[PDB]
Amino acid sequence: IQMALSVCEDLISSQVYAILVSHPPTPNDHFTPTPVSYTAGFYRIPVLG
Amino acid sequence: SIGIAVILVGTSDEVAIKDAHEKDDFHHLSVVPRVELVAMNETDPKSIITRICDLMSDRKIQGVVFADDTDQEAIAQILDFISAQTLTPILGIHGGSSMIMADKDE
Repeated sequence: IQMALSVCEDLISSQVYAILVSHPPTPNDHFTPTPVSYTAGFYRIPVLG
Repeated sequence: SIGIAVILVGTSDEVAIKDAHEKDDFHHLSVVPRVELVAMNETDPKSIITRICDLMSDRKIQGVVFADDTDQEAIAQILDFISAQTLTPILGIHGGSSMIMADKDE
């Protein structure tokens, strides 16, 4: 939940044209890029995993 | 009693909407709906996330009803994400929140 707050209040404002997805500490987890690709996909910002 | 909050963005009259707020003849069962009228310009995701997740801290509510009068093409998708991350049901009523979507999270 804090990902959307942290990503768009600290990263998109710094004039970023490409964002790289992190890696989950536990491989069986899933929600590493699912908050990143939602908020960053609003403004048609390319995201690389 | 579970508080129900309604949020609308655009040009509207607060008194006209609030006239029918306490008008549900629900005397059959003691629902006691504490309807709260909330008006804020929250088109951007930042305003939504800083308001939706702060409402529970102030007022104990387990239900949110959202309305809008804008032609946004992706407001429904970004608003649906809060439902996936929580267990509080939310209903899209008016505007872009009522636009169609392909699928929802389980």
